Amino acid sequence: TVTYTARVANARFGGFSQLLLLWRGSIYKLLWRELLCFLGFYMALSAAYRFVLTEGQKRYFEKLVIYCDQYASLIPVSFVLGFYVTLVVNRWWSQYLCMPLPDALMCVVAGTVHGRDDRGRLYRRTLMRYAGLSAVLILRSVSTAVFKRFPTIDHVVEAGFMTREERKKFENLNSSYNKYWVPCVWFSNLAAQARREGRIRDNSALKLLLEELNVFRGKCGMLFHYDWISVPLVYTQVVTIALYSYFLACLIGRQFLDPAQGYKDHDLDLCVPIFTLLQFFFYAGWLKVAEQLINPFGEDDDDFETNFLIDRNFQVSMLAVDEMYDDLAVLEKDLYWDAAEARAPYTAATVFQLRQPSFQGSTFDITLAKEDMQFQ
Amino acid sequence: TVTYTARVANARFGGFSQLLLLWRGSIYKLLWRELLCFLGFYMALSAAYRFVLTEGQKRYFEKLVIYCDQYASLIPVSFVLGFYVTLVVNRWWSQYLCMPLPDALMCVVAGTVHGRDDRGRLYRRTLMRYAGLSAVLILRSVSTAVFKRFPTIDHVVEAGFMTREERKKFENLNSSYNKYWVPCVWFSNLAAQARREGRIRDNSALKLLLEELNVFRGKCGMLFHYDWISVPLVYTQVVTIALYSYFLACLIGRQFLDPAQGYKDHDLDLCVPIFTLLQFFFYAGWLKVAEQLINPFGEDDDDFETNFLIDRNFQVSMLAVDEMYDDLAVLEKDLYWDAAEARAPYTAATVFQLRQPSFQGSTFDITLAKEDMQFQ
Amino acid sequence: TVTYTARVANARFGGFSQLLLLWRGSIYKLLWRELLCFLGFYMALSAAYRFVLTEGQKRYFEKLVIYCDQYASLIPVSFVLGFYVTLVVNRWWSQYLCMPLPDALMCVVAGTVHGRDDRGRLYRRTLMRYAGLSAVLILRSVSTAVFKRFPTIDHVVEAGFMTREERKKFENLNSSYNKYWVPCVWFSNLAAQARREGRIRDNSALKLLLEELNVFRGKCGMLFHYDWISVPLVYTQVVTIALYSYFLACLIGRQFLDPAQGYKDHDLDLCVPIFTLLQFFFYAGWLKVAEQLINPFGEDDDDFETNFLIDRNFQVSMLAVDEMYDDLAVLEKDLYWDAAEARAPYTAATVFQLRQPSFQGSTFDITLAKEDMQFQ
Amino acid sequence: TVTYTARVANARFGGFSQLLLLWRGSIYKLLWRELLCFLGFYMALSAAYRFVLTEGQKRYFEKLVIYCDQYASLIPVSFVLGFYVTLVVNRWWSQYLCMPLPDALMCVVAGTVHGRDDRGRLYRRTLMRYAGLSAVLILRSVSTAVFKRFPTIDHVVEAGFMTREERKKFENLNSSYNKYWVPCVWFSNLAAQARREGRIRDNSALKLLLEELNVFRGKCGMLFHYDWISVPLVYTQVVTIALYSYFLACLIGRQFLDPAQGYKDHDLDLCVPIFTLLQFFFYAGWLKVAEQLINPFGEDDDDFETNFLIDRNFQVSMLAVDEMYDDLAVLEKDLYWDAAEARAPYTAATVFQLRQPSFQGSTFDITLAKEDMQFQ
Amino acid sequence: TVTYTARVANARFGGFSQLLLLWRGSIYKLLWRELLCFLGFYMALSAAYRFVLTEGQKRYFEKLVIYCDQYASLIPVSFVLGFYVTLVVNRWWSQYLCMPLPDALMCVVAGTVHGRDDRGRLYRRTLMRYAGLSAVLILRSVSTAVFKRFPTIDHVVEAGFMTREERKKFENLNSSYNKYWVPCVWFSNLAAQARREGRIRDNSALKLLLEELNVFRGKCGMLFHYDWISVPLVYTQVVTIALYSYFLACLIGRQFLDPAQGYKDHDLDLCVPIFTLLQFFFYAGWLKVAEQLINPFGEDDDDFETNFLIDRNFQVSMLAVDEMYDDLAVLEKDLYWDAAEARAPYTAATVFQLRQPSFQGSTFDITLAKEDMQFQ
Ligand SMILES: [Ca+2]
Ligand SMILES: [Ca+2]
Ligand SMILES: [Ca+2]
Ligand SMILES: [Ca+2]
Ligand SMILES: [Ca+2]
Ligand SMILES: [Cl-]
Repeated sequence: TVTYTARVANARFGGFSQLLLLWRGSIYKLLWRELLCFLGFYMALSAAYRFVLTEGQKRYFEKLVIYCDQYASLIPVSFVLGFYVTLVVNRWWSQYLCMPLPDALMCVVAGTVHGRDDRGRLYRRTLMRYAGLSAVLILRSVSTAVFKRFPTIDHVVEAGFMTREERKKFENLNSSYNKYWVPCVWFSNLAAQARREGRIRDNSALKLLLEELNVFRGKCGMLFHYDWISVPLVYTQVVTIALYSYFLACLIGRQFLDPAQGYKDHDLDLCVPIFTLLQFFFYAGWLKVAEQLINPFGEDDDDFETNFLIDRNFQVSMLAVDEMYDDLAVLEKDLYWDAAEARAPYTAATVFQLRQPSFQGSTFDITLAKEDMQFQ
Repeated sequence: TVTYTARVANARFGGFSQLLLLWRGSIYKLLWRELLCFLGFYMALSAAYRFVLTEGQKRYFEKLVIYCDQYASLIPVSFVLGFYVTLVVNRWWSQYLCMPLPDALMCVVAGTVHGRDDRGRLYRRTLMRYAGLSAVLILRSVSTAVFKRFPTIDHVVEAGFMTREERKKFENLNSSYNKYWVPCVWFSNLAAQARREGRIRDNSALKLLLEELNVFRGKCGMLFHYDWISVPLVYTQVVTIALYSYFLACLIGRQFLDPAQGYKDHDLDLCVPIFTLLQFFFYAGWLKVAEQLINPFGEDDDDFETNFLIDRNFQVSMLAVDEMYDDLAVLEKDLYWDAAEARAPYTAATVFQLRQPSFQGSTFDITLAKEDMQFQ
Repeated sequence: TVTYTARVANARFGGFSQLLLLWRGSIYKLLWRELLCFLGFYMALSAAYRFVLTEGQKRYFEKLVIYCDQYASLIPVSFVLGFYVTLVVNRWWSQYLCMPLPDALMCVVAGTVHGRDDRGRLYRRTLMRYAGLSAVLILRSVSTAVFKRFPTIDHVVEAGFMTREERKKFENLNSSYNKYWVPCVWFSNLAAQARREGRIRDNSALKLLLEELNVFRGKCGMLFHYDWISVPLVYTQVVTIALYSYFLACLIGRQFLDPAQGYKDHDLDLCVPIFTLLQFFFYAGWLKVAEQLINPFGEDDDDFETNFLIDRNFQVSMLAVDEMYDDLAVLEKDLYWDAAEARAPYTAATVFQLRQPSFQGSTFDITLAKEDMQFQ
Repeated sequence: TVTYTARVANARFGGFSQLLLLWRGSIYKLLWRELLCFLGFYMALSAAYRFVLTEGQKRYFEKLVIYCDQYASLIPVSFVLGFYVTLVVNRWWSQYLCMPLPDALMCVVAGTVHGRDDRGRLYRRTLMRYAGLSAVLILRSVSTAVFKRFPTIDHVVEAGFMTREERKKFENLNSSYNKYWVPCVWFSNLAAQARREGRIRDNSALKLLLEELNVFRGKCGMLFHYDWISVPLVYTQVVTIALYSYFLACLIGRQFLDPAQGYKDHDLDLCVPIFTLLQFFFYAGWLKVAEQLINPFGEDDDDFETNFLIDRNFQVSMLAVDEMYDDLAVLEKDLYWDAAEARAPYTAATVFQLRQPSFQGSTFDITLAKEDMQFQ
Repeated sequence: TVTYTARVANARFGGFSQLLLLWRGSIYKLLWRELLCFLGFYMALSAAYRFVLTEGQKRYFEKLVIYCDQYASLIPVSFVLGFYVTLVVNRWWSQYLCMPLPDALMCVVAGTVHGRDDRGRLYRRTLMRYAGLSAVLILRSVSTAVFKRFPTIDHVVEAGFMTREERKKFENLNSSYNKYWVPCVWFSNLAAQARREGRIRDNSALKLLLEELNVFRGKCGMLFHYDWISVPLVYTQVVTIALYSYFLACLIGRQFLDPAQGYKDHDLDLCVPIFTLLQFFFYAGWLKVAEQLINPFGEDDDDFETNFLIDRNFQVSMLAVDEMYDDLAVLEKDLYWDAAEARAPYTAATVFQLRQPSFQGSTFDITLAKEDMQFQ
């Protein structure tokens, strides 16, 4: 992920122009090789036309250039790219939202699975660890980075997400399908056991735990589905073919022809097709948006930071359910206890935000007449 | 389903160009017959114009070609295709999401329907089997592959999704409408019975079971609705007519005319309409995206793998509610028990992912001045 | 509804071409009158130009044709049609999803409202009948077909959805607004009564019943809202005017002019504006998609089959809550009881679906090196 | 709201053509002044060119007309209008769906807040009245019509939505922000009190009441947010500027030039720019769709009927929770009690809907071969 | 936020034209510098061409202008801008909806956490303060304005959102990740404690509290995700490059050439490229919509008013859970107690809204024939 939110907090004169000076996750980094290849083919054709071809071959080449320039229709490709890239971007965001996070579970577990003794700690930590383990199993199934970090289940065990006895149970299960769901079933069994023992004090709490468990498990499964059900291959091929057909038509039709021949619209030979190169950058980069996001769990600069998320989720969940369990500060009167109203101070840099009227609703400046306000 | 996610993990120089070398689920496999027919008509017209028609007929043919080329407007067809194909693709994904999965139910059942004895096993297995049976009944109603696998209810019985006594009850129900919902009602009755017997220990657990049951049943019904309510036929006909009208205009108007006649824009005769063929591939393949996805439960390469899903769902659900019931590893101290913090190791191939700053929020580099930070 | 899902299970060579041979719900059935009128006006103008007008009038007519052809801009109309028709299609699907179905309620009622005696049957049947009655009242308010079936409340009573005493209570309620909601309030009161009597055994079950009741009632109300809040009239008028303006410009500008006059682009007189007629079919049919779906509760071929749904919902709900109540087959060992794994057989026509690898995740072919897999 | 749903139940030959004869909520009513102004400017320029300007001034005017006609590019404006108007229409529907309705609350209250005595009536009526009062407070904050009906809180009190003692409490609260939420907090306190007194019989019922209360309150708050967070002003200004730039280019470039000058494409002087006027109607009306809907709580013909909804919601809620409380008809055998199946009659006008096959699923006509159906 | 809802309540003749006279949040304020730069470059080139270049240089310049004008294709940029800006606007609204509000929590807390004594007040106030504190921590992480108001945690403590003892606990937690979630875990622990002490009277109430807590926490986390996962940088760069390429092509190709040279379409030299400047305003302002909204938590005029929301949320939550706790007006007969029906009065300005028929449904004017209404 290349976060540039801070850079675009305000719409400034430099604005998005500043972003053109970024390299990581940039269009340049993703497209310079393709741009070099396109320019190489264009210049090879231009050099042949300028130095190799005979006069008759040169006339035929000019004829072909004129014919080919007619098929560089950018409107169709613009359409198909817009629709396809929009689909891919929306799917990219949906996939990010399907990342399984433990926060809801950790809040519930800290609030419902009780006991300061070692057994209560074991319950809370084990529940959260099962959640993290399910997330790890699915992510290593769908994320190249996570797989490289956990290339075998042994690595998961050595990382401490799975115990040796748990690994015995995990392998002993006879299934040919991805077992990422197994720790969720373990979670359910352990929660039921905790309720039976009274560590969970009420049936509503167990219901809440199971509900949040199923939310988390469902997000895991959604990651599996997105990984399995690619964007339809035919659609990706169609868009790629459309773009490459336009680029072929441009590679031929944008050749600079000898101005002496006097062809209509071929009178200036810049020797470098500047605007065609800009158009190539535009359209190829538009498709590169899809190329990068179509699988957000790769190692692209803008692919999701899955390993960082694994680390953060584990650390925070453990903190919340173990160190923070039943560890409140003493209830004390807050600063605004005796104040009927309340408003925190403003700094010098922000007090200007005050004196802006507190919006009450769009209707409170109509200022009707007295005769209008009398009830029938 | 043709999964190529692994191939596009990273945006690479080859990128989507590599995908053009795939056959299964490809544009080529879906369109080569139509391309051959289009080329055959084009070449038949060209051969007539070149070898059969008289001089006067040839002049009239050239006139008609010039007239027809004016109506090859690709912008309208591009519009209609974009909107229609986008509708179809979104509906395709929605249908996939409506596939009924047992995972939520199996977690709840493993956590709430109790007893290691044979009766507890019977309860858990029967509940999950009713879920699977409902899924089978709807899928055989909507999926050609599943129907071919279960062409009659007798096949469902022999597969063990339905018992002989259950089949007697199923047929004895007098209804002219699809009975896919029947096992859901059986599920509800059985859950209520289990609660009455105390196999389900609390009313909240029964409520949770019924809630997840209705989620699953609703997904089944959504499959029925999608199967019944086709994309409006008039819309599909409109898009097909638009595309074929463009292709007619191209079949005539893209004919190569004798360059000797000196017609404007007809000076080069390539004898093969390369860019028109590419445009046909583009647009016809764009519509073929819809043709493949408009019913995702067929046998296309990119249609959903319904039978694999039936097998996986049954096997996993049975595992989770029977073999994994109350079969936890002993609660033991985890690797990070004594660690206030925690972070699993990184492999050599991934340690580079570390040393990337842990994002805290976009605001934490503003670096205000001392006088700005004082409260009013 | 014209269901053609079976026809498009696979993308075939004939593909959507076969659909062009369908009449029910077709573009032809919806547009042949408009096509005849358009052709009649075009041919009347052509006949006047060919046989009535004088030479000077003929020259002025040619001038006007040339001027008018300039304003046949299809891109604006294509835009407006795309956006408007897409809005209408999405709203069409949303309306279908707002159809009130009893399945969730019937599952809950069968599972929660108890007693094999006549009073338990009365409770279950009456609850489901109240649901069906609310659906009938709203549908007769919004569906022309349903209204024709139930033109007065007396018809509802004779159909048995409402009892005579219920009808007395219904009419005695003093309200000038649609009373479709009344049976939902009756449902709530009856459920509360059943809980008081212990026919509903727990408060969680009553809560679940009321939750599903409100889901159903909300769908009824959504039907009322969609019926009341039309697509904004100004938008429909705008799209209609845009389309008719294009068709006016075409009716004039596509007239075939005397080739002898030698006007640019007017050299061939086909006497039938084939491609203009195809364009009219395209664009007018695109709008006809909206014309049919803008109210899906009419009697169009592709309008929803509301009466069939009323019949099916009533019959199935009654079956589920009366005949199927507490009528399970004896719990028996399933076919896969002794099998650690499980997989139902495949038929000859489908065994080929096997031997396709069971997808495990996109990451499981990376095949890293030994030195890469060592933890830091 | 201008409801024309009945008019478009079926796609008819007249179809949307009939809608062009409507005035209320019409494009004509919203645009005739702008059309008159556009025509006035056009005709003033034409009259100057025809009767005031000298020959040299006339030549310069023709030059300027030719130059200006080049910038009447309708594709950009069509794009921006499509995207912007679509945003506004979707937001319009979302706002309508955020209208707070009491139906869910009234069902729950009738089912859960008990007692036929005056105190039970007081509880039920007061709860529903608090809901209605919150709706009134927010609507008078966001709806010009509602504000005109309730220009001061005194009007709310005299309308009986708020009592005098309640008004004392309401004003005594020290807050500078809109207090529409206050009756929701009152609702919560009153529900808790009713539970303490046992008028609400169980904790699940209180939970359900509070859940629906928060749904209702959230809809109120969503109305506040939509009122506060306008469509970004810059976007509205951009679209307006684009449209007016096109109309400027047309006002100049569509002037009819003297045909004697022999300018290309200026040979016919109709003296009335018919198709330009139609284009103005099209595009300006397209923007007028947004102008009307951008605030749906005004007094436009197609703005929401907020006061009618207030009246209906109050009357229906009071009916449901007071007159209909525990007022069921005696449970009696329904018409289909003894019938294993059930189907209500059809009228003469609708019996034709029967004999249409009952859809069972798209797979049930495949008709496989005997050898294909044998299990492996 | 620049609220102009009141201004566009009705579609008026002035309509959106009035909005063009606004400065705050306007296109002018966001774009005048860029417009000045564009005009400066254009005029510098024009002055060079008019006063510096030699005759031969002038001919070459005219050649280059003619060549460059060919690449000012506005359709591609219009496409990319439409799709990209639409994505950004939708994301903008989603982010606003992810703002964490306490209203649901405050209703629940006022209804479920009991006791008029100081301890009950402490419980209620502390719970709501934890919610507000979590919101403050995330907002200061994502909002430049809020960060400037709370540049250090010490400022949060002095504002009274966090207590000194709470701050000790907060810093003592060993985590390298944003701790905005910590007060949510505190909230959960405190709610569990209150239930143990009986301040919360039932387990359903605690479940409801935890559910709403997780809703609020999830909104906080969504703010973090939106802040972290920027709109993909490559996409923003692509759109910026497309726009700047068009503006380059215009800066060259829209130069006014000497009319004496007699170039086609270069005959009038206005010396100011009015319509090109309008097009620049259009397209650059369209992108400025994205530039402003891409981070809505900055200090743009149309960025969200985060500090106002913090103040309002804290003040209202405290009011609701402390001053309004168990402080109802005595239950009294409402104005419509004895009225079977009910309707509040209308004012003179609004009585016209009456006499509009109360909509009952679109079907109630069909007026069938007697023979049509008889049941079969
Ligand atoms: Ca990637
Ligand atoms: Ca298919
Ligand atoms: Ca219809
Ligand atoms: Ca309005
Ligand atoms: Ca901003
Ligand atoms: Cl619950």
